[PDB]
Amino acid sequence: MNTVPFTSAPIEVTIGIDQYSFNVKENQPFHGIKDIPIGHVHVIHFQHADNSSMRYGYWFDCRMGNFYIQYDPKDGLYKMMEERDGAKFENIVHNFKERQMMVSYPKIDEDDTWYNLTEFVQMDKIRKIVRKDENQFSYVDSSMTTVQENELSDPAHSLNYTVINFKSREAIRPGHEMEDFLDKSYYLNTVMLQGIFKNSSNYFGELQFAFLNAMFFGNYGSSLQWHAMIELICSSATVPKHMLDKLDEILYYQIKTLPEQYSDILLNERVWNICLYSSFQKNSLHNTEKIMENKYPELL
Amino acid sequence: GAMNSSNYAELFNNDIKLFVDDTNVYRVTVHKTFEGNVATKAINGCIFTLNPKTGHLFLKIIHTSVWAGQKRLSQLAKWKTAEEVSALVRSLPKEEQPKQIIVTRKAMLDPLEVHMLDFPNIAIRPTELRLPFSAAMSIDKLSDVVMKATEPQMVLFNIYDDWLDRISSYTAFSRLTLLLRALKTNEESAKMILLSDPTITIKSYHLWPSFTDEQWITIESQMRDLILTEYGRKYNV
Repeated sequence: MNTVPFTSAPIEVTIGIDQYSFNVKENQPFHGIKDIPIGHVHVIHFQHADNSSMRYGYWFDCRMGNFYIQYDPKDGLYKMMEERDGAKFENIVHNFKERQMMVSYPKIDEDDTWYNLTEFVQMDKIRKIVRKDENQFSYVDSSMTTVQENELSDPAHSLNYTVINFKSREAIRPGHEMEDFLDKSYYLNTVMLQGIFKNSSNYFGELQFAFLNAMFFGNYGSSLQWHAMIELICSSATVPKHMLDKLDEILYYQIKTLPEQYSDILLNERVWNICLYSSFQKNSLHNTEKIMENKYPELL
Repeated sequence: GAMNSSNYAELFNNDIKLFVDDTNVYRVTVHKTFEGNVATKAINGCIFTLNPKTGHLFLKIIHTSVWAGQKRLSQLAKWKTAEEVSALVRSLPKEEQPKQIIVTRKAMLDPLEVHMLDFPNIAIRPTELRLPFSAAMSIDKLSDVVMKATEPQMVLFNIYDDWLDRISSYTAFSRLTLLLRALKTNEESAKMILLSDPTITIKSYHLWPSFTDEQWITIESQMRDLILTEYGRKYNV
C-alpha cells in the first residue's frame, strides 16, 4: 500500500483519486492520500473551487517512484513531483500518517471497478501518448488537444493518440475501396492490431486511457478517440472472439462508471446506435447493450 | 460546402468541375415469376458525368453484366459509379482534371470520397439543387446508345450541341435543365413539343433540334407552360 503526500492545500479544491474525490478547504490541513493499491496506474486530479474550468491531473504508478503533490503559487496549480531521497520521503510519509492528516484510498473489497477500467493501461504506454520524458508521471487537462485534432497547435502539450481515420489511404487498400470501407477488418487486424499496436492489449489500453481522460477531464479529443476505437472494432466483420468478449466487459464498466448527468456530451449517439444495433458486432456486446438500454434509453 | 441557389454562378467560372448523377446506373424492370413472386431484370444503365461550363458529357455505359452474381446492387451501384468517375479523372490530363466534383445525390459522397483519396485536392461536393438529370434517358440518342451497348463503353457528347456559339454557359445550362425538367414531369408532352414541326431536324452529331434563336424562345415558353400545368395537376392548386 503506497502513499502520495501533499505539502499543503493552500487553495480550495476538489481532489480526485481514481473514481473517488474529496472537497478540501482553503488551507485545510490535508497532507495526502494513503493505502493506494499497488499494481495499477492511478490518476490524481484537481478542480479548483474558483475555476470549474480546467480539470487537471497526473497519471502515475507508485512502483515507478515516490511522488508527492505541492501547490505552486506562480503557476497556480497542484503539481506532482518526484522525491528522489527515499529516506526523506518515508520520513515525511510516516510523520503525516502519525499525525493522521491523510485520507485512505477508499476501496471496497468487493469492488473491481478500478481494475476493470484500467485492466490494459500501462504507465509505459501513457508516457508515449503524453510525452514529457523528464517526469515519470503524466499531466492531462481539460483542454489538451490531440495530434489528430492538431492536424485539422503546440505539440509539446498534445495527446499523441494513434490516428484513426476511416477515409484515409491507411484505412483503404487500393482496389478494395468498397470492401474495406464497409468491412474495416483489414484496417483493424492488419494495420492497427498487427502493425501499430502489435497486440489487442495495447489497443484496449489506449481505448481505456482515452475513455478515462474524457470522463475525468472532459477532454473532448479523448472522447473522440475512445469512440473511434470502438467503432473500428464494431465495424469489422472479423474480430478475434477474445477481443469481442473483452470489449463487452470493458465498455460495460465504462458505461457503468460514467456520471449519469454527462451522457449527452461523453456519449456519441451515432457511434453507439451503430455499434449496438447496426454493426457486424451488434450481437456481441450483450452486457454493454443491456446496461446502455436500462440507463440511457433516451440516447438510443 | 453544398451547392445551392446562392452559389449557382460558380458553375460557369473557369474552375473545372463536373456534375455526377447516378440515378440511371442501376436500372431494372420489376415482374412476376411463374410462381407469382416478384423478380427484377436489370437493363443497361449509365453514369451521367457533365461539365456544366463546356457541355462535355462523359456518358459511361453500365452494362448489365456488371451486376452478374452481385448482392446489394443498389449499394454496389454507388461504388461502381465512384470507381468509374475516379477512373475517368485518372484518364484525363492533369490540366483537365476537375477541381470539384458535385454529386447530385448525397449518398455518392462517401463512395466518391473513398475512391478519390488519391486526389485530395479535388473537392467532392453535395448539392441542395433538385437537378433533373435523371431524365437524361429521355433524350432519344442517349437512351439508344445505352440500350444498344453490348459491353462497357464510354460515349462522349456535347450536351449543348452548338448553343455556346450563340449563348453563355449560364444560359445554356438553364436551357438544358428546363428541357430535362419538362421531360421529367411529362415526357410525352415534352417530346411532342420538340418534334411537332417535322421541318426542324436534329443534326446527326447533335442531340436536339436545330431551332433558331426565336424558335428556342417559343420552345422554352412551351416547356415552362408544360411544367407549371403539371404542378397544378399534381397538387390541385
